[PDB]
Amino acid sequence: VTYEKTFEIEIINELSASVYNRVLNYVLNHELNKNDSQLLEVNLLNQLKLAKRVNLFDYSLEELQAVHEYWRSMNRYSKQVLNKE
Amino acid sequence: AVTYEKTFEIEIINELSASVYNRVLNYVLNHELNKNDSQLLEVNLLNQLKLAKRVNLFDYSLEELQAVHEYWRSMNRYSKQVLNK
Amino acid sequence: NIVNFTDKQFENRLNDNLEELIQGKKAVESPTAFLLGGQPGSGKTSLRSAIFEETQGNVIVIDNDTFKQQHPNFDELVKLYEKDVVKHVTPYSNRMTEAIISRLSDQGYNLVIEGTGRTTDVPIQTATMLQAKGYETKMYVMAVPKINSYLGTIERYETMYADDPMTARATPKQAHDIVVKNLPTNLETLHKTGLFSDIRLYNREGVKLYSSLETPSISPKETLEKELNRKVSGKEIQPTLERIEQKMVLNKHQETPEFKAIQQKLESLQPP
Amino acid sequence: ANIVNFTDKQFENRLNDNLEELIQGKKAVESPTAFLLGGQPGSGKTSLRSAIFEETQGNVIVIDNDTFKQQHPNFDELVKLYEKDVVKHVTPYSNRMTEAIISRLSDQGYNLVIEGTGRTTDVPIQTATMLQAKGYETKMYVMAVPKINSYLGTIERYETMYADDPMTARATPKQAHDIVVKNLPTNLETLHKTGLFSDIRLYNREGVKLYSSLETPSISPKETLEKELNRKVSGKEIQPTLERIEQKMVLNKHQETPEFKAIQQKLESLQ
Ligand SMILES: CC(=O)N[C@H]1[C@@H](OP(=O)(O)OP(=O)(O)OC[C@H]2O[C@@H](n3ccc(=O)[nH]c3=O)[C@H](O)[C@@H]2O)O[C@H](CO)[C@@H](O)[C@@H]1O
Repeated sequence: VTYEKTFEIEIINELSASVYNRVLNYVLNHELNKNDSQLLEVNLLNQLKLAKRVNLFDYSLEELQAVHEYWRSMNRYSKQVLNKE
Repeated sequence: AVTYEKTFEIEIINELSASVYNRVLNYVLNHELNKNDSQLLEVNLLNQLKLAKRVNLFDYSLEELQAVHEYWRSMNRYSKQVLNK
Repeated sequence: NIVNFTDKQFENRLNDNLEELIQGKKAVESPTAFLLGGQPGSGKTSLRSAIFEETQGNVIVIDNDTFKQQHPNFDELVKLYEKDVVKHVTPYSNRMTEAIISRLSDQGYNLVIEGTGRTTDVPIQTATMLQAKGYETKMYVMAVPKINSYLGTIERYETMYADDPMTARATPKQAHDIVVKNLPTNLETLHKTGLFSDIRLYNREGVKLYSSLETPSISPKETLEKELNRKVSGKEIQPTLERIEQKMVLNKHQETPEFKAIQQKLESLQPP
Repeated sequence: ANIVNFTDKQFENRLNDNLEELIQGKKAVESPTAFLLGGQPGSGKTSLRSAIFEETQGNVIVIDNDTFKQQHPNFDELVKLYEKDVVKHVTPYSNRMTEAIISRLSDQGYNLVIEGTGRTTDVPIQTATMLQAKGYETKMYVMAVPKINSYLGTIERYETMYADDPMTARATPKQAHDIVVKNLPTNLETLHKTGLFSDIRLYNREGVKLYSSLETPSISPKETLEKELNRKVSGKEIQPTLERIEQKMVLNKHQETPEFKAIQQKLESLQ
C-alpha cells in the first residue's frame, strides 16, 4: 500500500465508473438486449464487465498505469460509438 | 446484397484484428500465463478480444464497421503499449 | 422534468449494480460491515485495501459517488446544470446506495460503506440497521494531515481533468474543512455508543495508528487531532506539489491562485 | 533452428486456441461443404465470404492463411531483425498451421471457407481431393474483377494499413497481382475439367453471380473471366476510387511515388 498506488486506484475507480455508466445508460435507454453480444454496444458493455472484475489491490504501479490507460481508451472510444439519438 | 465500401472495411478489420489478437496471444503463451486467470492483466485483455472478435461483421452498418475499425486501432495502440515492459 | 426517473429505470440499474457487486463475492453466516471515515482527499481507498486483505477479498465496496452519473438522464443534466449537476443527481445516488445496502445486507455479504464521517447519526443508523440483520459493525478511518488531504483534492481534480474535462469536478473547500472540523469529536462520540466492535485510525502508508479494540479506554479523538494538525515538512509535500504542477501545466491551469502558491513553495525548496 | 523454428508444444498451443476461436457458434454437419476461394489480390474476396455466410446461414468457418503470419512464437524478435521484409521468414509457420487447421476441422466435418488466390492448380486440386475422400462437397467461388480495379484495391489496402500501423504495412508487388491475373482464367478451366467441383462461380464486387458451372456445364469460366478482367473502366466509375486513394496518400505522405503520380495523370486526363 503506497499512496502512489492508492491514488491511482482512486482515479481508476472514478474514471471506470464514468465510462461504464455511459455505456450502461445507453444500453438501458435504447432497450438493447443485454444477452446479445452481437450488438456492438452490448459487446462493449460485456468487455467493460470483464475489466471491472479484477482486484486492483494486487497490481503493481506499471500494471495500474496500464489499467488507467485502458479506461482512458474506453472513455475515448465509448464517446465515439454512442451517437444514436 | 453487399457493398465494396463495407467489404473493404471488413477485410481491413480482419487483418488488423488478427494482428492485435496475435500479439496478445503470443505474450500470454510465451510468458506461460494461466489463460483461466482473468485477474492477470494480459489474460484479461485476451478475453476481451476473444469477446470483440466473436461477432458477425456482415450484419453491421458502415457506420458500425468504422466504429469497429476504431476499436481495433485502440487495442492496437493499447496492446503495443501494455506489452511494452 | 428530467431530474425525475421511473421506478423501472431504477430497477434496471439496481439489477445491474447488484450483478456487478456480488461478482466473486459470497454471503456468509456472520457478515461484517466496515463503515469508512476521513475527509475528502485523505485517501480512503487505503482502507479498502486493508479490509480486502482482512476479508481475503470477500468484501463488497459500496460507494455513493459511483452512482451519480448512472442517473438515466445524466447527459441531459450536465447540458443544463453543468458544474452544478451533483446536487440534482444526489437524490438518485442516495436512493440507489440505500437500496443496494438493503439488498446486500438482506443476503449477508461483507460490506464496505464508503463515507466521510461528517456526522455520527448516519453511521449510527447504518450500524443499528445492519445489527438487526446479524452484522458485526466496525469503523475504519483515515488520519491524514489537513494540508496533505487538501493537496489530495487538488491533485485528484487535476488528474481527472487531464483524463476528462467534463467528468472532473473540484471538491469545494468547505466539503474538506467541515469533515476535518467534525471528525475528531465525532469519533469520540461514536466510541461512547459502543456500537462498533473496533474503531481504527490508519495513516497514508496503511499503518494502523489506533484501535478501540486494543485500547478500549483511550479515545480516538486525540490521536486523530495530532495527525490532522501535524506540521508537514517542506520536504514531505514536495513530490505532491511537483505532480500537481505537472498536471496543471498540461491542463493549462497556470492562471490560478493555486498554481502561484504551488510555484512559490517549490522555488522556496531549491538548494541555494 | 533458433528464431525461425518453434517447438511442437508451441505450435500445439497456438493450434488449440485457433481451433477454439474458430468453432464458436458452429456445428458439424453430415454433408459438409468446402468453399475454396479464388481471385487476384485486391479483388475483394471478402465479398465471397459474405455470399457463403448467407448460403450456409452462418454455419461456416473461415480458414485464412494470413491471420497466422503474426502468430509465430518468435515474431516479435523477427521484426527487430527483418522489419518490413519479415513476411518470407514466417510463411513456413503459417502454411503448417493452416494445413493442421484444415486437417483437424475437416476430421469433424464443419463447413469450410478456405482463403486462396487460384494462382496455382496444384493447391486447390490437392485440397479438393483431400477433402472429398473425407465426405466433403467442394466448390470454388472466384472474384471476376477488372485488373485496374483490383490493382487499385491493392494500392488502397496498403495505404489504409499504413495509416493504421506504419510498421506493419507492406504493399503487394504489382507482379504478384499481375501473375494471378495472367494465370487464373486458364487455371479455372483446368479445374473445370477435373470435375472435382460441383459448382464454380464468378462474382463481381457487388456480390452478383456472373457464372456458375452448375448452371452452365458446357461453358468455360475462362472467356467470361477474361472479359471482366480486361473490361475497360469508365472515368465515371473510376472517379471516386482515384479521389479516395489520392486523399489517403496525402496523410500517409506518399505524393512522391510513381503510383500517386500515375493517379494524377488519370485525374488530369478527366478534368
Ligand atoms: C490468404 C492466402 O493464403 N493467400 C496469401 C498468399 O497468396 P497465395 O497465392 O500463396 O495463396 P494460395 O491460395 O496459393 O495459398 C497459400 C497457402 O495457403 C494454404 N492453402 C491455401 C488454399 C487451400 O485451398 N489450401 C491450403 O492449404 C497452403 O499452405 C498454400 O500453399 O500469399 C500472398 C503473398 O504472396 C498474400 O498476399 C495472400 O494473402
